[PDB]
Amino acid sequence: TDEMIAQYTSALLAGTITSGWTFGAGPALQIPFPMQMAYRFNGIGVTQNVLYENQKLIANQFNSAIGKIQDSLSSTPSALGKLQDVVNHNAQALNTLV
Amino acid sequence: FLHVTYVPAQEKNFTTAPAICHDGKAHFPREGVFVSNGTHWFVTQRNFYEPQIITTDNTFVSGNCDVVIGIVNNTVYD
Ligand SMILES: *[C@@H]1O[C@H](CO)[C@@H](O)[C@H](O)[C@H]1NC(C)=O
Ligand SMILES: *[C@@H]1O[C@H](CO)[C@@H](O)[C@H](O)[C@H]1NC(C)=O
Ligand SMILES: *[C@@H]1O[C@H](CO)[C@@H](O)[C@H](O)[C@H]1NC(C)=O
Repeated sequence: TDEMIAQYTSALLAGTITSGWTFGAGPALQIPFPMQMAYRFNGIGVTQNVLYENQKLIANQFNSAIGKIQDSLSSTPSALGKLQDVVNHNAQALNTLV
Repeated sequence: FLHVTYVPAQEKNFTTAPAICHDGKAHFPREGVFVSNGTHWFVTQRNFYEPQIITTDNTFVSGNCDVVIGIVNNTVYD
């Protein structure tokens, strides 16, 4: 059901926020989120001091981008068109059959 | 396909800090993270627990102490 898929999504989000990538490769290992993003900067070749010195700015940028995502989806419903396309196609087929 | 993989086990919790404040300078681990067993601070690799004394070889300074959030006071050995 939609609620069960929502619970899977919530579990994935909680694991990513609280444990980083540890929960995917084994037991979930607790870690502060700034240290997780420090590892993630270290992966892309940027030292963790860049995150720690610019923590507030990065948090503000992430919050602004996340807030803008909802407006971006709302302004253009065509972003979901692919999903809608699927539904439309199925309906069309059945209608043709009838 | 027989996939041989490494799975962590026997987890233990520790107190961690982003950086160590020594003589007016922040210190970040070159590889690994800073952990505490209750009274002493060590540096360990992320995926396995082998604590080591925080020295200048495994740390780089790169900054000052006031800007970093969560910094803690400890000695960095030379
Ligand atoms: C680790 O977990 C235990 C649970 O028994 C808790 O008492 C302790 O405060 C936690 N943190 C540390 C640093 O031991
Ligand atoms: C932490 O480790 C040190 C070893 O450097 C030891 O002397 C100390 O007793 C340990 N503390 C605890 C609470 O286990
Ligand atoms: C310990 O850290 C605090 C940060 O709140 C700092 O004000 C203080 O100077 C540090 N200790 C020493 C001996 O410098």
